[PDB]
Amino acid sequence: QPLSVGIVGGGIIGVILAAGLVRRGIDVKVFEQARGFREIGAGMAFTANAVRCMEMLDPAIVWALRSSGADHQAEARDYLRWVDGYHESSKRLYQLDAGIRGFEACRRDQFLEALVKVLPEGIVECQKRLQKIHEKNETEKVTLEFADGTFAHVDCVIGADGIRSRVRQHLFGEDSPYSHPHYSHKFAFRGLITMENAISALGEDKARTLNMHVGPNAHLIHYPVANETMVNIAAFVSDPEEWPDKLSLVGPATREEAMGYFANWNPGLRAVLGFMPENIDRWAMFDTYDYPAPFFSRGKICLVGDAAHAAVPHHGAGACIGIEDALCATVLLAEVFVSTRGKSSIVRNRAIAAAFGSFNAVRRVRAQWFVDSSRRVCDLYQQPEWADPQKRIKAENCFEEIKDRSHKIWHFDYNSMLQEAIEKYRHNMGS
Amino acid sequence: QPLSVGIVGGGIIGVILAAGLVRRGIDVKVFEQARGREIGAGMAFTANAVRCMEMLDPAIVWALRSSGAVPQAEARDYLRWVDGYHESSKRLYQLDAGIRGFEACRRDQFLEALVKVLPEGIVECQKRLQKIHEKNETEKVTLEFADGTFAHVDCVIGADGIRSRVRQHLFGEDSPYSHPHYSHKFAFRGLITMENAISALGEDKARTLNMHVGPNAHLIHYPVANETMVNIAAFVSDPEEWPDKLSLVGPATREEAMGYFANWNPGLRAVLGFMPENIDRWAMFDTYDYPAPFFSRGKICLVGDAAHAAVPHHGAGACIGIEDALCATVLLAEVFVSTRGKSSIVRNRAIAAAFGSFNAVRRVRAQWFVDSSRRVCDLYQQPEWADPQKRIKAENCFEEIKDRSHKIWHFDYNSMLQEAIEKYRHNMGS
Ligand SMILES: Cc1cc2nc3c(=O)[nH]c(=O)nc-3n(C[C@H](O)[C@H](O)[C@H](O)COP(=O)(O)OP(=O)(O)OC[C@H]3O[C@@H](n4cnc5c(N)ncnc54)[C@H](O)[C@@H]3O)c2cc1C
Ligand SMILES: Cc1cc2nc3c(=O)[nH]c(=O)nc-3n(C[C@H](O)[C@H](O)[C@H](O)COP(=O)(O)OP(=O)(O)OC[C@H]3O[C@@H](n4cnc5c(N)ncnc54)[C@H](O)[C@@H]3O)c2cc1C
Ligand SMILES: [Cl-]
Ligand SMILES: [Cl-]
Repeated sequence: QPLSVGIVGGGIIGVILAAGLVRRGIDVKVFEQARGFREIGAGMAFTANAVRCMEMLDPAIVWALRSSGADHQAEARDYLRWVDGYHESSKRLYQLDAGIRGFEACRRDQFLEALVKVLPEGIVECQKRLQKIHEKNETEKVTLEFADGTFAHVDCVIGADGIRSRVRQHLFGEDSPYSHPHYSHKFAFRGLITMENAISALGEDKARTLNMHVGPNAHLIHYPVANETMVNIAAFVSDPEEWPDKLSLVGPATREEAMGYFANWNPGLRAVLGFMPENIDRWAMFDTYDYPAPFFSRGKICLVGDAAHAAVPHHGAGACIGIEDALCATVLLAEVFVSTRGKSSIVRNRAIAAAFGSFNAVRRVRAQWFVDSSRRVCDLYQQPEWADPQKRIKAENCFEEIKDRSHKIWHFDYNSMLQEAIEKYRHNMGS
Repeated sequence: QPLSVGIVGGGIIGVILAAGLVRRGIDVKVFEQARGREIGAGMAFTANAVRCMEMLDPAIVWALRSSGAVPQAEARDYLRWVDGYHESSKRLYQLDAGIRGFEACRRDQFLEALVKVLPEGIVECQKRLQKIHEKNETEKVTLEFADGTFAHVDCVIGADGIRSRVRQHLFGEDSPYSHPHYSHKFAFRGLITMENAISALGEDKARTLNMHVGPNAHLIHYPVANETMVNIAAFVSDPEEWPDKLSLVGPATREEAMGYFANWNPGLRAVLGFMPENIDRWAMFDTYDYPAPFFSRGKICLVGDAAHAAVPHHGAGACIGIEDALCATVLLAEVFVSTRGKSSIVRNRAIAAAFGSFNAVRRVRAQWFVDSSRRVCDLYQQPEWADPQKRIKAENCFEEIKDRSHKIWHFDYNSMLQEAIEKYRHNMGS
């Protein structure tokens, strides 16, 4: 008596969830609206904790990760570094050791392609944009209606459909503000410079490592790419205005626009912006902070990843939080699968809803904390006090909070989460 | 290039190990002497070993659960002990292992399902290892088979069971350390119908797992085949040596078994009377008298029964082997990622450093377990079970059985892996 899951969204979280479920004998379909891959060329990095979670989902996921990234001596340790970007002192302010392979980086689209190759053929169906969800009785299948006029029927539905999730809209009502992300009043300029130019502006040490330059109402992060031949720039600035509804969240911008937000900053940082191409990109940062989900699941429908808890990217770990979701959901549905073998339709479908209730109970606090924490650390990166020389010691005390919040992300006890999830599932079943 | 592993032996541990390694991108060959296999018996895994299997590859647990029968609230797994020697048949002790504290399967169906999980081209049958040729750490290890063929691999794992040839290579064919030895106990095995089991024992015992204790022997039974049959294993003491090259399995009669239990209570004597006229006798050998001085040397490592074969009185010997497989897999995956773009000298040094960490972190628990398996049997078979005036002493054994059982079932495999990785890095000069 086999259990079928309809995953809406074939991004990194939906495909990782599919891989975990299928390796456990669960019948999975992934419905993706797009015709192929997106985010061509972008990099991302995963904490060691998230990588262990990937291994538990399916060790082949980690093989795919390590196939999708990058001499003797010793093993390198991964550091985060903060630098004063406003004053000419330009002095190193803080650093955090994450350890050997404390982060593992890849090219996003290459990783996603390698993951699709891990799945059995046919799991992912493209050009399948969810339009409407039709729920009947718990003992009946959930029907998914796509924009192309087709339908699919599954025992349960997972929304892995990202920041503008259609599954979320179904749950809360397409007119509810809770169904939609909102603007964080910050946007980012993104572009590259050559490593040669990066060294001119910053020196070899900074040019070849990851650094965040803090200051008043803005901040800049850079790190090397393409085999240390270029350096990727992200400059985040404050925007007092609204982002107009239906104005695209990505648009073209000029080097000189970015330069103007950093005119009072120190020269090395200004030089970095000066070395970017004339034409760069502007990215609005939206999230689920203002109207956080009242629940991640209801009935036989569950949200995971950015659909549940899209965050602004100031911890660099939003996907890591989604991989935790995918592990939790996978372990739960496999327990539904084994524990209801031989039982009636009524019992199996009650078990699905019981497991999804446990998922919500176990994940929602950490996930929504993380969304709050991503805004908070950005505020600390951007303190107005960084410019006020009468307040550079209160400003510099933020770093103990940054450490504690980072460690809370990086040192997650996922085995306790899974234990708590199984016990809450069993409790919800009257045991 | 990738890292290649030659696994000698395609039993449950060798195939589970292969599954873990290949899912991490390591190049594996499994060399099995037999033509192609296992026996129809059932076996059970602790919840802890099942979690270890999942970490190797979740499909291993899928194979397990699809290779075992289908069971309103969820049953907890209990171990139960009964007095076999007095018509009292009193219930002496019980341990609660929780929901799916054990998961059972048929060995032959599990192994076949596992081979289907592996990619094609991994398992090579009729490959009986005859000799290992080691050279410099930086050269491949050469395996020579009885059919005159050869294989060349970066490192060798002996998963070749209780009469391991890899073990004989390490210690020498004339060393007692190269061979298992007799525990001076053997088992009668057979089946009866559940109807007959109910008649002899009552329905509650007939339908549950029970161990009947008594002087110098003991008997375990449990239901099989979806509660239509009951499997019987009756262990007795043998003061004689087992002739060296006499086979360890052989034919026997129900009357022979009945004689060993003639003084035992009637229900249990009836169980034996209900067996078929012809049954099997299994000699119990292990590595207790001459345990391995090391599980690994250079680029050769032992796992499973090749490292630490035990007599079966904890019902968890393969569980210990699965821990081995997990440890070796995690170590070799760390060799693979940490030496990715380094020289052959470094990669081969790392293999040896990994196998050295394996030995350092696994040998104590595994050799403790072989001794424990004999010890609990001594407790099940105390002479004092015969004497009603010594009952307090005899029943006092169950706290030690509980301690030993929990040490097996509650193993901290995550700390073991952290320790293995730390010892590997230390061995590499960091
Ligand atoms: C600049 C930036 C940098 C980041 N860097 C990191 C990092 O280094 N490490 C990290 O952990 N996280 C990082 N994150 C966060 C991370 O990218 C996200 O958390 C992650 O992409 C969420 O994955 P997802 O599958 O939930 O959603 P998505 O990646 O948004 O995928 C959703 C999928 O659903 C499809 N879809 C949408 N609607 C429908 C529909 N109606 N029907 C069918 N399909 C639909 C979409 O086409 C898409 O493919 C970063 C985020 C940003 C913005
Ligand atoms: C009656 C009994 C009941 C048991 N019940 C349980 C239980 O319930 N739960 C549990 O965890 N454990 C149980 N065990 C222990 C368990 O059976 C063993 O630990 C397990 O089989 C060990 O597996 P292995 O792969 O190391 O060795 P084996 O199963 O012995 O496999 C070794 C393989 O290596 C091959 N081989 C041998 N020599 C060579 C050679 N020169 N070249 C190539 N191939 C070779 C062999 O043909 C064989 O296929 C029980 C044991 C017994 C005797
Ligand atoms: Cl992020
Ligand atoms: Cl055993």
